[PDB]
Amino acid sequence: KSPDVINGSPISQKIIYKENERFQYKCNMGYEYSERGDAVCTESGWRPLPSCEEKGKCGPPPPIDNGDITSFPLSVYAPASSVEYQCQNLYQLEGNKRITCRNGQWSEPPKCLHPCVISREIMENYNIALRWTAKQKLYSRTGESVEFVCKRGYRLSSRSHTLRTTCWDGKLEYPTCAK
Amino acid sequence: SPMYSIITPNILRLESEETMVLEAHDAQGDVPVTVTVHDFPGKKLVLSSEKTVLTPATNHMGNVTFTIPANREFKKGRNKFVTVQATFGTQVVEKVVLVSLQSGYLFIQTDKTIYTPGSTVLYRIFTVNHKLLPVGRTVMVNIENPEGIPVKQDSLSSQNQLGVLPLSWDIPELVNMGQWKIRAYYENSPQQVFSTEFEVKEYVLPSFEVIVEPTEKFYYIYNEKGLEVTITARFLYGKKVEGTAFVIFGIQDGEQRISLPESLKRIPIEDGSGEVVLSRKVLLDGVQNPRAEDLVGKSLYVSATVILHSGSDMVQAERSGIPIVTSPYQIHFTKTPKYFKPGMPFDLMVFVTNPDGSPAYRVPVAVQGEDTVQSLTQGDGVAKLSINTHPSQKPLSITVRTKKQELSEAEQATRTMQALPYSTVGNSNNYLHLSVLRTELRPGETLNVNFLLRMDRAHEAKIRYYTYLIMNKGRLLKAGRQVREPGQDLVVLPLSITTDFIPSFRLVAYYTLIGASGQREVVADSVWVDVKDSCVGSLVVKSGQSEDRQPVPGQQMTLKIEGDHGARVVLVAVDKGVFVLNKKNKLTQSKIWDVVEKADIGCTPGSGKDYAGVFSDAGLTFTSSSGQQTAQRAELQCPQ
Amino acid sequence: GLEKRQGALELIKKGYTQQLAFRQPSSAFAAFVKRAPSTWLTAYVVKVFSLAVNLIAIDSQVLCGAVKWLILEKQKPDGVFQEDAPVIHQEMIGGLRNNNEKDMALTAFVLISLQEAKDICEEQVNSLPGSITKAGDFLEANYMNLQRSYTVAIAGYALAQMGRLKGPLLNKFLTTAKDKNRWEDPGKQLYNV
Ligand SMILES: *[C@@H]1O[C@H](CO)[C@@H](O[C@@H]2O[C@H](CO)[C@@H](O[C@@H]3O[C@H](CO[C@@H]4O[C@H](CO)[C@@H](O)[C@H](O)[C@@H]4O)[C@@H](O)[C@H](O[C@@H]4O[C@H](CO)[C@@H](O)[C@H](O)[C@@H]4O)[C@@H]3O)[C@H](O)[C@H]2NC(C)=O)[C@H](O)[C@H]1NC(C)=O
Ligand SMILES: [Ca+2]
Repeated sequence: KSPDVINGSPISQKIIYKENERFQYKCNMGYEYSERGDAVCTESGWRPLPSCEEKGKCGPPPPIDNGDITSFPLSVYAPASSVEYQCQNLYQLEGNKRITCRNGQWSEPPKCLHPCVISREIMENYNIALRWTAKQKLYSRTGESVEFVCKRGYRLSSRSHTLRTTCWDGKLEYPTCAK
Repeated sequence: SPMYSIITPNILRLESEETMVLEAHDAQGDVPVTVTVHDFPGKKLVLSSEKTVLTPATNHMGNVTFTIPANREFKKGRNKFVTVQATFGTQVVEKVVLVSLQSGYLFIQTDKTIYTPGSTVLYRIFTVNHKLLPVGRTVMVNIENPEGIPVKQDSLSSQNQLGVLPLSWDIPELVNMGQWKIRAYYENSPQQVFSTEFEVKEYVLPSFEVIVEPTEKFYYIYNEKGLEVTITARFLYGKKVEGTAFVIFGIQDGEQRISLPESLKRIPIEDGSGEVVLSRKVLLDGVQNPRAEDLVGKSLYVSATVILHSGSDMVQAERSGIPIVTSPYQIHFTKTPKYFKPGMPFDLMVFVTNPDGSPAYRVPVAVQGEDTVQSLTQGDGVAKLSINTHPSQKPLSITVRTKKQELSEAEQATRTMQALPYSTVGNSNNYLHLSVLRTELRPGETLNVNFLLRMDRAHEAKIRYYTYLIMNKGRLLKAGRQVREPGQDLVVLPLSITTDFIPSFRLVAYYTLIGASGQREVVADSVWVDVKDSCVGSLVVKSGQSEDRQPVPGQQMTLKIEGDHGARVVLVAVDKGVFVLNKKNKLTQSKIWDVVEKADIGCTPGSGKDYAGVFSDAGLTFTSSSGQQTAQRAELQCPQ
Repeated sequence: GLEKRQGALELIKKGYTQQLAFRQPSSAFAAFVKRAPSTWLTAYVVKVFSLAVNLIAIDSQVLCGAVKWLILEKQKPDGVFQEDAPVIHQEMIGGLRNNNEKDMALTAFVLISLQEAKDICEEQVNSLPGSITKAGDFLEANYMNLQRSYTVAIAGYALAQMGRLKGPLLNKFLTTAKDKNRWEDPGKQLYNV
């Protein structure tokens, strides 16, 4: 079961623990950990006894895709509390970054926009090179404007998309050069 | 300025009650103390956790009694340790203590010593703890053939059996002769294996006993009279024996026996007694060495065969291990401390024995150069020699000789020992000496413990009390304080000796102060005191009837058994013919106390090279908050 | 010596406390408070601290915060870690020094540091498993194009913790060991150990 640490409050929100699961806890003001600061569930019970020595509310915020909150998650949030989100690198956040707890429910969370591939097989099948010198890299964040040109001997076709294209959530319009 | 100190036995045993004494010297008010014992090094479980308070009414001295369960957590294999953590207020004092796997003691008693193929072996296993008190545990028993292969295992319980476990094992008709063994061990301690042997052989009772008894317990190599031996033959019911005896002698060298055919004699056994002399000439002619000095160190054995005139019974008996010596005695310093206090009286426990190892009674002993210091051995062959040491750092070398009058100087026994100066803290020359009159001490008396102090007078008034501890059977029996007034050099402690001191106890006392360069100093001293080996209670079996009434085959008899109230007594009646054939592995009281003393954690007669050596050598671990502590002990066995 | 372990513990506590002074507000780590946070150094602090939770009191917010940092910042969409502020001591990284297959090696290192702190930082960081999976995807795809024994070794252990080291990948892990007992490559011997 979830141990009742004296002069302290748990960090993890889980109540039932299987074997070898760790139980994180922190000590209250004026106290600190004694030896081990966590507890492990073994057959005879918790091996490290959680001890501390002398020196309408909402639930957890909803998880998003390719992102996470900036603070540390809590089991219960007091009313009028607010957390913020942030996407991974080269991802673009779309929507309200901050959500607020009101009357046991959160506000609408944002999403994360997917960047694009600059595929090497597509570049060779369309006969285009980056034209800003590079080995690779410089990859299309959602909203970034890439550019290419044709190879030496090809030209843009009649209805080929512009050489300067912008990626939008995992979709990229590659130019094409024929003849 | 305040110093917190803990003392715990050198080695901690499982399922045994262990005491811990807590002191807060130079402190005021109440000191909350919480003692926790954890495993080493992981601290997965809290093996014990007790609390106490050190109040000024108790002179800031308390104890914590705890029993460590034999948890399934401990793993031949590596040695196991525990962390002892004492918390006084803010301060915490920890010590890493060695753990012994011995759970307690197991004693095996077989009804007989030798058995015929087909018979049943009846044996009882007594299951006690380190206090010899009956306990209820699970015991593993292994029956082992002379070859060594275990042939029958079992796992039984001692619960509701009052510490006595009655078992039996049937011997097959077709069986291998020789020395069989029973091997038992507690379930919790598979490393502590107790054993007893019993011979299996085809035999018949001899109906009488033959006794080969030499005049002396040895043979002086320059005695022209030779070894005179008296043969005493008597029936198992008392009456003497008339017959004829064939006696023959031999020389034993280690394990090589050389019979002397020329020494063979046929003598009449008249009135149950006969005499036969091995002449010195035959002895020298028998061995192929003219130099008699080479026979010294070897032994003689005598074999006698007595045949009744009726020719219906014959008994062969032997008496071996008769050392050929040049001195009737042998001096040992195995009971005398090997550390002295310069300037204070140094006590020596001389141990004079006969060539066969038995104690020697009334033997004059003295120190070379000090004819005044001449003492007499007691009934246990232990004499006390007190000398006066000069204040010095020179190794005190003692040579003790026997001064038995009427014995020439060439035959007097001699032995040489050496003692080292008790090194003090910062060469402060602060010494403590505990002395006790060496004499057979018995339960129910009182021993005066003399605390004698020697130190400079500049800090003698600060010493207001001594801390004394008693070690018995490998556990702390009693701890207390001894009030000492400024100016008094010697104070007397009336120590009441009860049955809890059997067979022996160590008294280690120490005092602490702040001296010299404002350094915290501890000075200690210990002494070993022997007690008259006996039972804790009593058990006597005597005749419960009139001694005009003679025992007759089949006749009812009354047996008077007088012992402790509520005790469960187990009995056995054995024919003395059995003991005429084999008298080994017999359960006595002396053997029980022998086993107990061999599982002792002390390794010295007394004292040590420093204040930590006194505690370590007396089986104790001292650890103060200021940092003064004893070195670690990682050896279950004492140092050689 | 049983008594020495206490002082040995004191040093670890001391070191941990001393390392807290360089924890940037982003729950990252760098040689100096003003210096830009290093990817490899933050991952290495996770490593040591994850193996030390059984010895002294390690705060979960510190360890788990560093993990959440590496995932949201130093993680590319393909899934591979990039060190944006190289450590000043290039001799404390071992085999990643001057390594050409830096992407594969650095990915394996940071990933292993994540999987060692999984059981500890699974409640607070909710994005941990997906990132472990993302790192694992890149290592699996370009594992066979390895050449350096070191990279094959470190990526093999990074994949064995997931059970994703089978087939031709497992074959390459076993055949790169010369004499069937060592993963050796021309250069410093410390890299081969
Ligand atoms: C650890 O520390 C404890 C502290 O209590 C020590 O226990 C002392 O041990 C004494 C052994 O010598 C015991 O004294 C005995 O007490 C008998 C009374 O029995 C008590 O019954 C109560 C039940 O209410 C129990 O709780 C107690 O534990 C006792 O069993 C007395 O008949 C008898 O004598 C007394 O002490 C002196 C002796 O000179 C008399 O002057 C006094 O008037 C009184 O009659 C007997 O000696 C007792 O358990 C206890 N005594 C005291 C004073 O605390 C442990 O011995 C310590 N253990 C170690 C290893 O150091
Ligand atoms: Ca004795």
